[PDB]
Amino acid sequence: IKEVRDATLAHKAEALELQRQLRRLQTQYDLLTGQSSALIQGRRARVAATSAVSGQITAIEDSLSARNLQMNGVLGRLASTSQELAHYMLGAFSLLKVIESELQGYLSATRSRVGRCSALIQAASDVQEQGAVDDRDSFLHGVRDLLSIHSNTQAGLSTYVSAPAIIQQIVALQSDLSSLQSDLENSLPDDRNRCINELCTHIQNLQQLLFASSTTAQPILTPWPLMKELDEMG
Amino acid sequence: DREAALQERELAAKEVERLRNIVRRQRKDLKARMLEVSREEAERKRMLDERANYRHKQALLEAYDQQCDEATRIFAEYHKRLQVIPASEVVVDISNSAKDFIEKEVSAFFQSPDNSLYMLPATPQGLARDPSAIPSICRISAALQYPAGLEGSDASLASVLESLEFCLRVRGSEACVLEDLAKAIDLVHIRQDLVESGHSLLDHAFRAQQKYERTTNYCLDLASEQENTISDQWLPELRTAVQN
Amino acid sequence: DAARISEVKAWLTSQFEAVGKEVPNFEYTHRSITHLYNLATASQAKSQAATIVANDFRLKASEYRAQAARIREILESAGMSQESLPSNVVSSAQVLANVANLLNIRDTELSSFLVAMGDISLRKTGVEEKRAKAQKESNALLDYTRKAIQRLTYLKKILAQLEDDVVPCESQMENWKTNLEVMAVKEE
Amino acid sequence: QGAAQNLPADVNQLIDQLERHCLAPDGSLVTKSVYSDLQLAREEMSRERLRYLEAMAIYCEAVAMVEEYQQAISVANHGGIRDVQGLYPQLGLKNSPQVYETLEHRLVVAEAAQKLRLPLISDGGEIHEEEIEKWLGITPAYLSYVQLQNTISMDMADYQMFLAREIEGRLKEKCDKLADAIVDDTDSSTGNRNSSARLPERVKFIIEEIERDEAALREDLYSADRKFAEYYNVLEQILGVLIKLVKDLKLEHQHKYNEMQKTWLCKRC
Repeated sequence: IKEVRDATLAHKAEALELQRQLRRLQTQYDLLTGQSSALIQGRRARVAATSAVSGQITAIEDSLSARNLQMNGVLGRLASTSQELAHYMLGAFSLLKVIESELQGYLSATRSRVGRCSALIQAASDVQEQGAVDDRDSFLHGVRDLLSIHSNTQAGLSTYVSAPAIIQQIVALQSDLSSLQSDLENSLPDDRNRCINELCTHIQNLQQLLFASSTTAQPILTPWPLMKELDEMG
Repeated sequence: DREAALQERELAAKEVERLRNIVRRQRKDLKARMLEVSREEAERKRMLDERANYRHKQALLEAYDQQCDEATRIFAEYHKRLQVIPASEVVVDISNSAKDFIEKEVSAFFQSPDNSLYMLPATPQGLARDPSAIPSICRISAALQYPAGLEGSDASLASVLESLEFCLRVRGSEACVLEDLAKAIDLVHIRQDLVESGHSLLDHAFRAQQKYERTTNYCLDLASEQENTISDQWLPELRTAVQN
Repeated sequence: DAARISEVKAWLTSQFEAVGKEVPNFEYTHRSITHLYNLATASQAKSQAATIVANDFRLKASEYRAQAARIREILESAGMSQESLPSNVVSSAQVLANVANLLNIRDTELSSFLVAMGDISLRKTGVEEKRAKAQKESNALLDYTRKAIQRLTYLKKILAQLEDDVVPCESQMENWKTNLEVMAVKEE
Repeated sequence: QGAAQNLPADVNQLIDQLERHCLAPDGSLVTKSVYSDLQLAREEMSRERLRYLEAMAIYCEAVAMVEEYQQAISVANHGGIRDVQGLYPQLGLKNSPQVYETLEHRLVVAEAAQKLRLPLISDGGEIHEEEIEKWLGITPAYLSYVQLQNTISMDMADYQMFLAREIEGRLKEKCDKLADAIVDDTDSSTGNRNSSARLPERVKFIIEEIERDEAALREDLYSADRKFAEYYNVLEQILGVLIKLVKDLKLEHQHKYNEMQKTWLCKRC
């Protein structure tokens, strides 16, 4: 009777074990929901904030857009002074010097524009960027170069494939990881466990017929004539 | 008796599914909610940069205000006094204005959507310089900037690989991704090593199943045909005696 | 084996004490050379995997330091709390994330709550149940081995004699075929 | 399967020392190769951890709470009758991190310029790489040293109090609820404040298992592989002797016994 109780209660233990797992789950889901839920309203708050910033950038962009022309005017008015000199006290030369200081702070644009030109080429090489980055990304390829050890024939050869790897070796990352993943999910256990039972059927049929049936027939059907004819031998 | 033990199985065998099933159905919904907030808390980030840089532009506006207020102040009185060799330097300084003109216009046109795209490494200036972080973008930042790779193609080179490792991200959606960056390539090897475990037993187990379903069937088949024959022969062995 | 002799010659420069290890293998490897090559190939892969990972984390550590000191201004940007800093902010921020800091808190800005409960459970709850359910068969595999083992002993209990009995069986039978021709003449 | 069991036994002879002795190569000598630096980086992080995420675990609230005034702005326009006096008390709970925002125009540029390289003066050897690049990329931002003052003008009314309300309160609960649902598992009653400071060990028991227990599981499932294999041998054993038994003895010897005896039983025949 104890054999069944264990079998039942052992599954009950599994139930009790799983019971903990459920109570281990719901409590955090609200906190997982809540903070996210607060974020969702944060979108709506951000929906306004997205308009808020637009109403901000515009109000400021239109200012510098009105002043810069005024700034440009004073230089364009400074040209008139140059044209006035062309038509022909010292502090006008300190004025010129401070305008030169503006060139220094003006160049900040130049350091940015070249940066702006950085994007203007960092975008142009669009799908090629992986190859150009492989020059300063070899670390990432090595991962595959380690994965290439799954392909010993391609171990050394994979070194030079790093260039088109990000778009081409991707499949090796996919096929390999996905296969050994998928193999893990429903081949590593399933096929192995499935295969195993077949050996169990092999002990089965051999036992059922070749051992059990063969030893169930012969030793019972055989003895009778052995004693009967020897009976006449007496 | 038997029914009483069966009932003890019954109480177990009605909740057993309920625990795992309710848990695992939530499990998949939980997973989405994690990512499904990530892309929108990301919107906060991509939004945050809008705030940051534009706030800097507000600062810049205040800054260039502070470079024009005195600058625009100092010229006039000297201009007014004349309005009411050194010519050459002014003239070449006039040529400086001519290029300044359009290049003050860009002061505004900087924030044309072009810089809205240059904002990708810019607002976090530490991520900007290629000669400082062009390898770092692909080590430290890749785990972070992954989802925008579907829109910003530059990061895709670090994303699509992960996007094909998306099972790896599922198990480490937020922070565990940074460690499998190292461990995963071994993990697959270990899994490869595990399927090799099947190889290390299938290498000779296959021959067994191959051996047996041939060798076993012979014995099964031959024994059958033998048994069906000798069966009709043991009875004669008595027929030789029943009269004797 | 030609592959191992190549890379072992490179490992050999460092396996100086292991000679007392290798020398005993060469007395038994004949049935395991390929195994040790399979071990050799995977292990050699782990090495270069280790080498890359050393660089990966080291730089990943040096840059946490940079970005760390970047955000530390949250403390000083609230510099009016320097006197009360340790009692309120450091105490809480450490006594929770300190152990989780190395591997579990890097994304507290987007996943603080997400990882601690959901993802952390996603691992532990993912592994515990699957193993436990896998253990329900496995501890039945202990059963299936236990019954199988006793089947072997119980089976061998009868094969303890049957495997020995065939030699008696062959001799106690083949004597008859020698006389059979003398038997074959009495049937007349 | 007598010979088939000698093979793994023969393999077991050298594989034994492959375990007791040669595991050190793969797990101990690799430190000589690279695994020292890897663990030094791993141990290095164990000091980066103490430095880095202390700000992250609170930074996540600065840019999150500071949103609560961003919504306030638009409403506080037609709420403009209040915006100013609504500023100081309310921000004490909802909008203190406003200071980050009102100073983001500089600190986001200053954090990388001064603080990002200043956890300690040991970074002095890298101050030069940061400056030579920041001195150019930051040129547009450097002209903003007067805007910072103007924002500081009225926010000064804020840099005296918020320690007591949102710093005092917001984090007070912050650690707990996050700590709670890990001790609610089996020790719920002690999760309030008791098992809180004990949480790092309690969670470490889960964090560590995520590396040690997964590795233990790897051998559990890998041992289960061995269990199948050793399970395979015994079944491969029993049948290996049953399959031979029928052909060597039953079909061969057991048959050749009785059908020969019959000619003796049925000899007079």
